[PDB]
Amino acid sequence: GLIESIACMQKGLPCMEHVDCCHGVCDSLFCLY
Repeated sequence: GLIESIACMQKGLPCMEHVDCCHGVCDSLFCLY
């Protein structure tokens, strides 16, 4: 789901877990930052 763990995907990449993005922001599930 969302939260817990720390993966890093670049800005504009598909993220389903809120922390999947290196900046920790998922919105409209793609790495917002």
